[PDB]
Amino acid sequence: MDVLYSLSKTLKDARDKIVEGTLYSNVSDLIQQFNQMIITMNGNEFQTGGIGNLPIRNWNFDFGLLGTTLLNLDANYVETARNTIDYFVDFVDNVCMDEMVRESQRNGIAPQSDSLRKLSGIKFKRINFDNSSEYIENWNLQNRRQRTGFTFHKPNIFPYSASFTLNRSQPAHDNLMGTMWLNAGSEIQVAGFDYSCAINAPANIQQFEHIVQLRRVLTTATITLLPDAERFSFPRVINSADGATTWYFNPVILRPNNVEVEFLLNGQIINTYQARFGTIIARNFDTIRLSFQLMRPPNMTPAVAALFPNAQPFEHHATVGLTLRIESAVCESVLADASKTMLANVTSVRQEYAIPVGPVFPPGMNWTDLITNYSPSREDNLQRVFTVASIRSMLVK
Amino acid sequence: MDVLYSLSKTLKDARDKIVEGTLYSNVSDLIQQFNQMIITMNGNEFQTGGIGNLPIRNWNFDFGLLGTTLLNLDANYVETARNTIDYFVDFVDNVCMDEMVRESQRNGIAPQSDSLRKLSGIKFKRINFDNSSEYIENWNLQNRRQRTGFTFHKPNIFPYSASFTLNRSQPAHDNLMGTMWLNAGSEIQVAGFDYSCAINAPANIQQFEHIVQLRRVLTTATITLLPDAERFSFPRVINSADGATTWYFNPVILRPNNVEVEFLLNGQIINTYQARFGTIIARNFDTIRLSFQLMRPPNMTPAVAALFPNAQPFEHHATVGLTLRIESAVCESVLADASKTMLANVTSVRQEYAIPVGPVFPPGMNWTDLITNYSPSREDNLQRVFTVASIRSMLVK
Amino acid sequence: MDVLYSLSKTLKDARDKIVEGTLYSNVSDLIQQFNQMIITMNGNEFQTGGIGNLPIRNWNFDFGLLGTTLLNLDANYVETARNTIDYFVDFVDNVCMDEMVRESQRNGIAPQSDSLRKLSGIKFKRINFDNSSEYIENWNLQNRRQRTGFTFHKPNIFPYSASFTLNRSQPAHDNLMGTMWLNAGSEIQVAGFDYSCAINAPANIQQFEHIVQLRRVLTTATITLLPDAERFSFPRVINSADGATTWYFNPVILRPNNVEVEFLLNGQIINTYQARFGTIIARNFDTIRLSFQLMRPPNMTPAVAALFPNAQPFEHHATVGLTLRIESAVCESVLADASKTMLANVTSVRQEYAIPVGPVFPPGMNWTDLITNYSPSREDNLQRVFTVASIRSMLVK
Amino acid sequence: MDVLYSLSKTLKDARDKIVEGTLYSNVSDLIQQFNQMIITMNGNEFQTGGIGNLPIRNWNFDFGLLGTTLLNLDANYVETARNTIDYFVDFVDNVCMDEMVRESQRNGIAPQSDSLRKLSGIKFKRINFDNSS
Amino acid sequence: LLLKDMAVENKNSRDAGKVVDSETAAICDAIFQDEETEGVVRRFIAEMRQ
Ligand SMILES: [Zn+2]
Repeated sequence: MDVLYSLSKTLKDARDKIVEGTLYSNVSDLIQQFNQMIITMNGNEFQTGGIGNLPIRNWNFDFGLLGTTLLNLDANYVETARNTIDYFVDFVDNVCMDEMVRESQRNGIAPQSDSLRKLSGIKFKRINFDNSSEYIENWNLQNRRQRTGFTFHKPNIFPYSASFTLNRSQPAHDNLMGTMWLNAGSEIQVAGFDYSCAINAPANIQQFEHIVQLRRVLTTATITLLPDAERFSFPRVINSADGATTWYFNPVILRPNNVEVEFLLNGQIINTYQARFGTIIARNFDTIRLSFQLMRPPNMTPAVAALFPNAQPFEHHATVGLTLRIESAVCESVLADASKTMLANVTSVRQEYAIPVGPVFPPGMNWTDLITNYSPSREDNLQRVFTVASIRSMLVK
Repeated sequence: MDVLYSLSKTLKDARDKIVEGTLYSNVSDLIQQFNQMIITMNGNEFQTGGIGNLPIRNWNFDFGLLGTTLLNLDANYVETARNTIDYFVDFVDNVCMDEMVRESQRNGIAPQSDSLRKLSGIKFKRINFDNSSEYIENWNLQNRRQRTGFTFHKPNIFPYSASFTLNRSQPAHDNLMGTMWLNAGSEIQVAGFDYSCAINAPANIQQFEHIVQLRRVLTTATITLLPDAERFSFPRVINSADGATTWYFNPVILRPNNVEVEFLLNGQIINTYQARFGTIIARNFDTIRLSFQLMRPPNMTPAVAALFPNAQPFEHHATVGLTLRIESAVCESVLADASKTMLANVTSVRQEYAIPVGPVFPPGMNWTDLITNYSPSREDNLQRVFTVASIRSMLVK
Repeated sequence: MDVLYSLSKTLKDARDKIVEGTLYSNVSDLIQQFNQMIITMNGNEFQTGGIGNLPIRNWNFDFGLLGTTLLNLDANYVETARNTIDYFVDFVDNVCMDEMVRESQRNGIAPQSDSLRKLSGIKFKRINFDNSSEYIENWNLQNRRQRTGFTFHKPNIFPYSASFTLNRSQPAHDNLMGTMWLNAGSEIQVAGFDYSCAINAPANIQQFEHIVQLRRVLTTATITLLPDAERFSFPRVINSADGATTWYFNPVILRPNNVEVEFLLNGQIINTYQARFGTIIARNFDTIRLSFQLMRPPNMTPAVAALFPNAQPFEHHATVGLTLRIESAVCESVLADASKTMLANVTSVRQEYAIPVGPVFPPGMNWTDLITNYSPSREDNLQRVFTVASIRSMLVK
Repeated sequence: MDVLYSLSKTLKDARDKIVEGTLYSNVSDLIQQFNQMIITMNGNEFQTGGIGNLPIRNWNFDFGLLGTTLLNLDANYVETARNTIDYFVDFVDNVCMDEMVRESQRNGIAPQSDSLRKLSGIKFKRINFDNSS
Repeated sequence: LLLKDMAVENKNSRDAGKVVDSETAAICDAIFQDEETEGVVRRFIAEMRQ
């Protein structure tokens, strides 16, 4: 595999450092590496494709080396080179794609394609070099067993979940108490509502709580926590839990009281914040617990008092909420986020070539389904497949 | 042009790899490249500025080479070097800026300034080197007429558009049906409203649709799709279509029914998603079509039933909506996005030097105006100008 | 200090370019640099830790070098090398962490730890090399007293602030006029409300204004400006200014009239935009001023007219708002943003090792507190500490 | 059959007793046995599968002996060895599985697969060893 | 360079041994006999064939 990597950085640092006008010596160390390749290759033949709509093209090698007597390249030098590169580019593309579609439950962490299986062969190792591309960097460190780690902006850790839980309800749905939320991507919005405005509640306070369990631990997370859940601050007509009817939600928002956010790891509180809105750091956690309360206002102007009567009908529904967004974080496992194109690359190549659903990934590489049941097999396959996508993007975007 | 590039990576990899200490051997390959430059330059004379409030400055060259002697680097070596670099820095800055202001209809792609036009000369080509900077990388591939491509976080593809369309209206605006939306940057929010809650509609369902045509195709897009349009979930007083009066919008939100998102390319459906909220991939498209419905709730608790009478006045306006955000995508054309400073750099240099409006770009480099009428000339000029901004940011931020 | 840097890029470019197979002549220039180090070190003793829950591990040096010889690398070569690297890694980690906790009122910009103070020594300078990591790049340019600069996506310039100002109020809070806002991170949302809908106001227009003073100047900012403040578009029960009671806010939204955004620098208007929504550029500013008005609709349909009576009670509260988001910008001072992990790294190391509160940073490295009173000492310490975090992340994530 | 057995204890006592570090003479008696194998093999082509969803895989043999030298086994020695073992492992697996599914009435105790039938051949017996399992 | 052109007999040991060069040779025969050299030494010297 690592083999593969090189092939590219070779070409990139090539299609880049090899231009009409640079002094030879700026590529002396490079040129070499290159040739070395051609050699090892020539002779051996390859097969790519052979699945879904993916074409089966046959590649063969027969190339002459490169210069050695030059001083600042002449145009002619380039063109005779570029012609050779273009065959490798169009090659790798086909190589990546071919191994970017196969999946395997048993050993879905190793090479699948006839193309790559042949590369892991020993007679090729002679190429590997400059492993600085963040992904390969972590691919190695994992083969030896050590502390990996990636960087993500607005990580996609929460499978889509939009629902509610009625802690107090009745057929008419005219005096409910519970929570409703939206967990998606890197964001959580949760609202706690009490139609009675805690009129009969101890200390006139209703407690709420929202717990979210991550499928993977996030470390070094920079998080924005804000009071209120705008998403649940407007009038709604919602389906009942049993789907038999619809209820009316007419919120009026109050500040969440006694806000406490806990970032836990294996049941232990690692970070805890009491009513701290703005930017907070959660250094290592697999669970987020948001606790907040609705406290009936002890003093009310007439306009406010009018919204909260001592007896039903309760027409204005007291609501308190929180919004939490993970701006950035580090994860030991690959994940989709708001900046990297890996998931999109893998999903796109599979869609374009009409690749049949396999035994590992959910239909369409669906993110929610994937992260919901993020098994070891799916993660190993995802990492292999993401690393290949990153190798491909060095040359083909 | 490519020439220009080098000049910088030369300086960067210079002001970076050259310091009090290190071994010669780590820069041997570098030092050379450098000198090579000085030579080609010396003797030549330049001129930058002259437009608007931009100062005119002349530059000459007559500099000593570099001691290719020592085994290590002594402080003294650096200082005698840094002194020479600083003249080039202050130079390039003035060079960039001077070519970052001029526009041109006929050939808005090639160089403009007396400064650069002279560089494209053959006698200077003896300086190109290490073109791994994403932008130049793509500048070349476009000359050779091949498949380019850039990477963007929250791209800026949608010109600002905030409006509505009343499909059913009357003077009193007391029983409207239509849609309202906000397309801006990488986001779309659209709501469909029916004051009558589909009371007289076939199957008690009102169909809605929102189509957005991109000015450029986006590939590899990672997209967040969520139900509801929070922006259109609150009470509003809006101006009538003819501007003669104002209407009242008092929404109550229901879940969008039969949601279907289609990402089309030249009229063909490339990706289609039915009621799938969360993260979805759109691999290649120039158009987005969002179709959704408002279905009158077949079963209603009293509180809900009360909002939707059989006869006017209709006081609670049934509304369904969708929110779509393009987190990342690839485009073959340069665009502004939420992370890159290119647009801001170009716009800022022009504003600071009071550069007069030209024949190509809209006043103030206005993004909405630019993307709305993204002509080939504007794109070629934008790419030239963005590539220069990126060359400049390697040294001056 | 710069010393430190090298130590890493040494290891990275090492644990990266040294793999079973690669051709020697790709590392010739590298190998050297490496050895050079071992030498300078051997014969030196260090000590890290001693504070809070940070272990006190001791280190010594005495190592053999590396054959330079061999066309290609044999597995055996690596392993005998990796064994030596791992001691340096586990070293640096402890070195970073030890200097990443101490703060000094006086010279919070200079080295602290017994470990590093010893490195700034002259006899170690013989190790410097390849300073291209954005942070160190700027560390130097500053030490020389020159123009710095960084890059941030969704910078964190606004300390959390969520409040209101009642310009007209009375005990019953039944006819208020004022503004409410949320400044946090890179975003500002502000709403102006007038319960009377400007019924007795000159020209039936109520003027509003919101001013935000940045603690540091931002240049090259790409900004999204949109009409409406969704956060303040829903019903709320709010505490009175004196905390003695609660008032009711029942907004109905109208388009903000005569919107004018000014980006000022030292009291001077640098950029001004009149009613321009979408993407705008603010090239250099330390203050943002948003002015907008509520204009009573001159023509109203019955439904609208009904919301705005000539006499109290005023039950629907006319509200106009704006939303402004700084997507990206450059700052001469380090700041937290939505992508970089620096703040989180520093905060996390301190939390994990139970580092006691010091004399410079607020408890918990609280961002709001830090940016609110961003003194020169806090900035120098923050930069030192952020630069170290970035050096560490090259090897340990 | 017994043949088969060896193939493994060979590999186990191999992937086990052969590691970065060990002194020479702890593999002398072993090393030998190993090589002896490679020889007998090289040249003969094999075939596994062909039934149900069992992939028809082709196997070929052409591996160099060993550097019966170095004192305290250098890392490099191992890796060049492990690479050869892994082909045999992935082999045997396929060999076992292929004969672990065929049934025969008349004479059901004997070997079935084209893979194994070929092993019971005399020219291979030169391998059997350590039947303590 | 080539080695056959430097071949030499490792006087001691069972498998016809031909070591690198003269010095290589000397040393072996030399140590072989310094009785205070771990049993592993003779062994290695021994069996190690070209
Ligand atoms: Zn963002």
